[PDB]
Amino acid sequence: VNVPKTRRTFCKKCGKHQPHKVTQYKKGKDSLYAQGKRRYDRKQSGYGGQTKPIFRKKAKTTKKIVLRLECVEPNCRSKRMLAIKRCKHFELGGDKKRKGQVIQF
Amino acid sequence: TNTKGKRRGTRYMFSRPFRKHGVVPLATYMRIYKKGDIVDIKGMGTVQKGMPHKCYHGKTGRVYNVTQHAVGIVVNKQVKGKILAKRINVRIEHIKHSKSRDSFLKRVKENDQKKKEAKEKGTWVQLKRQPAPPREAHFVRTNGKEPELLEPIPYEFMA
Amino acid sequence: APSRNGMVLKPHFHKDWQRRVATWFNQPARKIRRRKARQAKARRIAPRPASGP
Amino acid sequence: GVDIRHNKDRKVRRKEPKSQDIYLRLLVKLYRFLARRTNSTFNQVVLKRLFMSRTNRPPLSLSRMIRKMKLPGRENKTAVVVGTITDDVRVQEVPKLKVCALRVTSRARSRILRAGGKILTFDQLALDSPKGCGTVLLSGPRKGREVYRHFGKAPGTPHSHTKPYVRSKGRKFERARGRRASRGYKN
RNA sequence: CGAGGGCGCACCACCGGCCCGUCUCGCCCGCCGCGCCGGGGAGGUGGAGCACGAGCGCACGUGUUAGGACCCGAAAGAUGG
RNA sequence: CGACCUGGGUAUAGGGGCGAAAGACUAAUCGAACCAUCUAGUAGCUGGUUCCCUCCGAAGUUUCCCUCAGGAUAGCUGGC
RNA sequence: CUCAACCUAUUCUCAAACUUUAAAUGGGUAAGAAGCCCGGCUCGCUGGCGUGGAGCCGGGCGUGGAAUGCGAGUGCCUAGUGGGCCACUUUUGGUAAGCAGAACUGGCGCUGCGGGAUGAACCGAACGCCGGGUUAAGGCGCCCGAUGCCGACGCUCAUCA
RNA sequence: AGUUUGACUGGGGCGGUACACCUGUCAAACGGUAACGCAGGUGUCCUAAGGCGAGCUCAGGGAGGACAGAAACCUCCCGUGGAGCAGAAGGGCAAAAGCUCGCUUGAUCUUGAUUUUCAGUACGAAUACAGACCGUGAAAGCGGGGCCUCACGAUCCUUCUGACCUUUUGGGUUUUAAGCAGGAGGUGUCAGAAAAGUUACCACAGGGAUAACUGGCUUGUGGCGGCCAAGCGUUCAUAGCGACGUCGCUUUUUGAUCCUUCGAUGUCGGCUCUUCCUAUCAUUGUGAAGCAGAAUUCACCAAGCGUUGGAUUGUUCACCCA
RNA sequence: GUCUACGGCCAUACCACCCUGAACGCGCCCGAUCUCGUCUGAUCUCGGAAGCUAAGCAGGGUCGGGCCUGGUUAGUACUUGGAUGGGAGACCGCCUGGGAAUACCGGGUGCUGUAGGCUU
Ligand SMILES: [Mg+2]
Ligand SMILES: [Mg+2]
Ligand SMILES: [Mg+2]
Ligand SMILES: [Mg+2]
Ligand SMILES: [Mg+2]
Ligand SMILES: [Mg+2]
Ligand SMILES: [Mg+2]
Ligand SMILES: [Mg+2]
Ligand SMILES: [Mg+2]
Ligand SMILES: [Mg+2]
Ligand SMILES: [Mg+2]
Ligand SMILES: [Mg+2]
Ligand SMILES: [Mg+2]
Ligand SMILES: [Mg+2]
Ligand SMILES: [Mg+2]
Ligand SMILES: [Mg+2]
Ligand SMILES: [Mg+2]
Ligand SMILES: [Mg+2]
Ligand SMILES: [Mg+2]
Ligand SMILES: [Mg+2]
Ligand SMILES: [Mg+2]
Ligand SMILES: [Mg+2]
Ligand SMILES: [Mg+2]
Ligand SMILES: [Mg+2]
Ligand SMILES: [Mg+2]
Ligand SMILES: [Mg+2]
Ligand SMILES: [Mg+2]
Ligand SMILES: [Mg+2]
Ligand SMILES: [Mg+2]
Ligand SMILES: [Mg+2]
Ligand SMILES: [Mg+2]
Ligand SMILES: [Mg+2]
Ligand SMILES: [Mg+2]
Ligand SMILES: [Mg+2]
Ligand SMILES: [Zn+2]
Repeated sequence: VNVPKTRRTFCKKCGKHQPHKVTQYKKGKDSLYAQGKRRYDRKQSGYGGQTKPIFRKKAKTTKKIVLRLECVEPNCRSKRMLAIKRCKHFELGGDKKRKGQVIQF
Repeated sequence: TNTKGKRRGTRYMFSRPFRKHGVVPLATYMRIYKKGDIVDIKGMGTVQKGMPHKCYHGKTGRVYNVTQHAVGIVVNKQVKGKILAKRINVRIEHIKHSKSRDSFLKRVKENDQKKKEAKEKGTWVQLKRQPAPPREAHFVRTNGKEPELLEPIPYEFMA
Repeated sequence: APSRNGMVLKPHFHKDWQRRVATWFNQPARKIRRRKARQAKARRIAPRPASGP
Repeated sequence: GVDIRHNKDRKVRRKEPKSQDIYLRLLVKLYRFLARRTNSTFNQVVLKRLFMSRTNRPPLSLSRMIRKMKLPGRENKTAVVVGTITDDVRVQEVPKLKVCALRVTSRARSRILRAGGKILTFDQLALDSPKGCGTVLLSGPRKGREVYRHFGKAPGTPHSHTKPYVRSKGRKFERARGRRASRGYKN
């Protein structure tokens, strides 16, 4: 799919439609001090081996793309997460498609 | 085994009649549906929005809610050993007024008028319907014409 | 196995509890013994208050 | 053979009290005779109530009795309850009441009597009104019990507001998955 | 005996009302702390709620469950000899 | 007449020993001895499950389950 | 001049995954008092309008508005079961099967009894302990109850009837 | 050293996925309805192929027009859709839902109700509303994704976003951490364990719910017959045969099934021995011939009597010698 | 008797060819300054009024096609329920009720609502 780098959509903070910059959300790095990570490290320390399941049975070949929208108002930099459907190839701000155009030889 | 698709087996059920495709006639949009009237859920296939499920095609219900384009219908559905009253939102293209209720209302109005008139005229009249009684005793004239003798025909091999 | 409506119960009987059961058949005897000891102590501290300081 | 079903032949109902209380059985004898030998339907209702169990004879509070006896046209009528009359400490003014009850709490009895009222047992009620004339037959709230909070549709079905059975109440006891949209679903 | 009429228990269906959470809208009020303070309203909606208590204790029955768990039954595993 | 047969004395002990090797032998037991204990181990599996009369009276189907010899669930049953 | 194609009007034969037409059996609803008809009030909804709709408050109407049968409503706790099989008819796979798989009703399982010599399911009929009477399905030479009727009309000879 | 090494399954394994879904049919004109039933499809694709408005008409054909021809473009006429609408199929659709333009981001922010599967649980998908903020159009309106039916995912953990929000334990400030609400990272065995073999050295609990041998149903296949008669038979259908077809029988073949047996019915062959069958090889008595005789062939009554000795091979079968 | 504007049902209204059309009307028609669109004032938009019913349109016609509605097909096909009916089967008959579709042969060829005109 292809989505433009900007869109005019509702901003919850302003309470109205505003322009938003659209980027692709990428998962942040693990904190190492989140409570689940702390519990996991305590559980793993010592003897006993692996104590939690390790998935290793992947079936999906795609992910749901998440668009990070940022309100372009300087007084309101409010962000949001928009999920679009699964797609193998995703492009941000690609070239628009044309109708009466010759296919390249 | 069978799929659970919402329109499985509706190939003829939601199809249009022969030479009755195209634009929906506008009297169907002009019908007035109030709360409490009885409607048959047909389910035409030209309009896909607000379409009833196939288990409600051919079922009759009572309107309980009216919106801009649809009505809410309380319609009985039988699920194994229980009948339970479902509430479904159906666009007005897929319903029409049931004429059984129209005929009954006509009969009630006739009965009330006849009772009010009969008390004034004095005598008594019959208001309940009755099942078709045994035929009365009557005479059959021959009109000087002998009844025609009927004889079974011989067998012949047609083709 | 759960059977219809009920309360999710968590009995703490997974730990060989039958070896550590404290019966109380010596409770009346203990009451008698403590009462007799109280009487003896009160006799021992003859004019001093029985309950203590 | 005949084509009938026999699974509803025996009607399930109290034909006598399950109680062995001899005073209750004596006044059951009394009201059995009254029901048989009078045409009053009050006696029949009272007898069938005497047969009933304790959960089918819920207590009647003083406040509820006063409220039902304050209704128009019930002045100088005998309030009859087949059960216990209970003091209600939420009321302050007790009017003059003529009352017939199977049991009366000691505080309720003292309040009624100091208000100038009168208390009768059911044998005294039979001697006073053998047909139940001039009575208001009251009943305590039959569904005012904790079990009726758990009765009904299961707690985990949509549009059910029935209490679940939990050993404890708190934020860790049956509040996460199936109770809020954040944890799976809510219904 | 009685056509009609009345007060209506419990319970049921429905409509209102109130309490806590959470949204939307909006104008007020309070003061030894004038605040990034406190209180209030209307309209939806979430609650195992209120709406003149029904519980507590004891006994009995049934059902489920943890325990040797209705009775008898492995191949095995562990500790110490 | 030999890598010969044999007595007694010694050494090696159980996941160990010993094996010119067959998983052989290790007190009639060996692809892990024997003894006691943990232990009445667990069993969705097999077998059994003790007096009388009266009344009512089924299911082998739905949905979910590493589910298919089992359960939960609805249905059908009885009692109050 | 001939043979093709093509067109036109006809002609033979078909369809579970074709169809103009289109049954039977079948599925829903209605057959009143919560109804019908009068007045009035409320609304922040709707709006040319005393509009529309809904709600509410009074009043009047009983020939109780098809047949037939039956007393209904409602709650709690709950065991067993969750291997099924058979028959008429419909029906899928298979050459077929006492095969495998569906639909409908009944049955066996859980069920004895009369008949089918015999037999889980077929036909009749379902059951407390008895006497009398009468039947069902089926029978009435003898086994073996009952034709030991002067039964009626025909057909048929089989050295595998 | 500890553990695991899925399920369904006309036994199991191998093979497939009938394991989560969608279309048509089965399906017996409401709905529902099975088999490792049939014909197929799915894990995507799309800033437009989403949303409005406007204007057009498609496939195909006919007749014409420089190069230009069976297909290049242009014009007229016919054209109920015989095209297209992303894909499987079905439904639907014509100043549409298709094609071309213009403007856009309703593919946005929220609370509930409902439908579908259904236990009337969830997920997914969907319908009708209500409250915001917007788009488009002159407007009526239409739009909170794709014309409809599929295109997907819990707890725990992580990550991001939001409230000058709550807590962070004697108080306060600040980091940090924990919460509340909404997205995402996934469990395809798709209501969601973290999982390789081998055992003939084997063990146990069981199973005739389930295979290998008998038996039973069946008879495709094997074997043995019949009917018709185009032909073969120097001629001549039928002495003897029998193509195309078609009707049977048999249970000495092999399949099919899984009813009995898994707290055991000893599983090949030979040897020994008895009996039975006839679909008769010989012998007795006959009939027919393309029966001159001899020999042979066909058929009938017929199972009384007989049907052998050996080489090779475990063989049953087979083949040869005699 | 008709038409125009907006329609309801959506062929008894459609399609092919022929004939007639008074009066209004509806059109064809004349032009591009403005409004507005085009390669093209052809369409669309706008300003008109010389001509014409040739066309659209209306009405009528056709042993017209279609469509609508009857008869026939036919109590046929199929079918609810029944039998210890028949038949080796395949299937068939009867009892009890219901009951079609072609071919073929007839008749018909728009009804109508609101508002406004013309028609002596
Ligand atoms: Mg849509
Ligand atoms: Mg002390
Ligand atoms: Mg019974
Ligand atoms: Mg309420
Ligand atoms: Mg219980
Ligand atoms: Mg035991
Ligand atoms: Mg272990
Ligand atoms: Mg070995
Ligand atoms: Mg043991
Ligand atoms: Mg699982
Ligand atoms: Mg078993
Ligand atoms: Mg079967
Ligand atoms: Mg059984
Ligand atoms: Mg039974
Ligand atoms: Mg029986
Ligand atoms: Mg018998
Ligand atoms: Mg027999
Ligand atoms: Mg008798
Ligand atoms: Mg006999
Ligand atoms: Mg005899
Ligand atoms: Mg014969
Ligand atoms: Mg059907
Ligand atoms: Mg159906
Ligand atoms: Mg358009
Ligand atoms: Mg909206
Ligand atoms: Mg699953
Ligand atoms: Mg078996
Ligand atoms: Mg053969
Ligand atoms: Mg010849
Ligand atoms: Mg043996
Ligand atoms: Mg033997
Ligand atoms: Mg012979
Ligand atoms: Mg014609
Ligand atoms: Mg018939
Ligand atoms: Zn903003």
